[PDB]
Amino acid sequence: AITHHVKEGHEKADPSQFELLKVLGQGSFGKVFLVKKISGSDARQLYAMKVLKKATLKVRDRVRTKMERDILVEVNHPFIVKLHYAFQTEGKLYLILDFLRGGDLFTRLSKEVMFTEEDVKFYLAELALALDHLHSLGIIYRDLKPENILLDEEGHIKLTDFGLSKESIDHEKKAYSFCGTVEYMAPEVVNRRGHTQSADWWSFGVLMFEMLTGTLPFQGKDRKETMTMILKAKLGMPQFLSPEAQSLLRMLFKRNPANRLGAGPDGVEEIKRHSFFSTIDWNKLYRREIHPPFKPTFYFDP
Ligand SMILES: COc1cc(Nc2nc3cccc(-c4cccc5nc[nH]c45)c3o2)cc(OC)c1OC
Repeated sequence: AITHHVKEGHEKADPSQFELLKVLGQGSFGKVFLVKKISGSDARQLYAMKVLKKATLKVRDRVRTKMERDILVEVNHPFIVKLHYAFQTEGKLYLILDFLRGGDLFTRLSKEVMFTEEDVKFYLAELALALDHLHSLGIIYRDLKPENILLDEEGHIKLTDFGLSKESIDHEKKAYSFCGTVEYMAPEVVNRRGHTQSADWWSFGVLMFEMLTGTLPFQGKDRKETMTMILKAKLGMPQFLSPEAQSLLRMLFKRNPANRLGAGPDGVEEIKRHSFFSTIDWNKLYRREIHPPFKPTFYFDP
């Protein structure tokens, strides 16, 4: 067949259509800004804009920004951020995402020092559904940390950054990269022996421990000592933790990923049926019908 030498025409989304309001923080590969849509049907809408600068030379951050875009286009879940636009200019990549009005879980944790078990059970329950959804698509999230868990106006969670995630992990395939925050890494990530979706359940345990106690379970004087402490996995259990919390933590902190809670044939059901989550109605939770624990004039002359 002979090629028809013609070009398709489209009205392209451009960064000039988003008014820059303020910097929200730093994602895995660039800054995140609060922006307001100028034109079109969604004029006046607030969004979070993630920008990757000098994308042409930054090959590794560019390949992963594309994977992040691909992941966000594929996913449709209540607890995973929605992507509204993705576009590029010379040397820059842009992702336009939901603006989460409640800020991140790290800010809340830092202010409270530690959460009550009721609050932890809520956050972890929504997170378990989000992680399982990703796992069902062959994705390893890998970057669990409270900075990556955002809260909406109602107090429900959203996972928002997929730059360090891994796609196409199914059957006998393993990932071998060493990316993410060290303290949350599974031992198989630290020793470079290969990791699968079961690495996320170790990270889920670290996050659970940190939210319940205000401290990290495996941590040394520097990142290299933290790495060896993860490999020894000698856990000091704080005595204010309930028997249900202690059971879940011991079941997640299995160094052998094959023996870890959630790695068995029933997958996420092993976690959902744990006594720690016995009061959770998972159907109501998915429907966003469970009330979150936190939801983000003087003149008088009657
Ligand atoms: C990170 O801090 C905030 C984020 C947000 N909202 C927000 N919606 C987002 C959607 C996607 C990504 C981010 C984001 C923003 C900054 C750092 C991030 N790390 C992971 N995700 C990050 C969003 O941040 C709102 C905040 O206050 C109202 C806020 O406190 C300054």
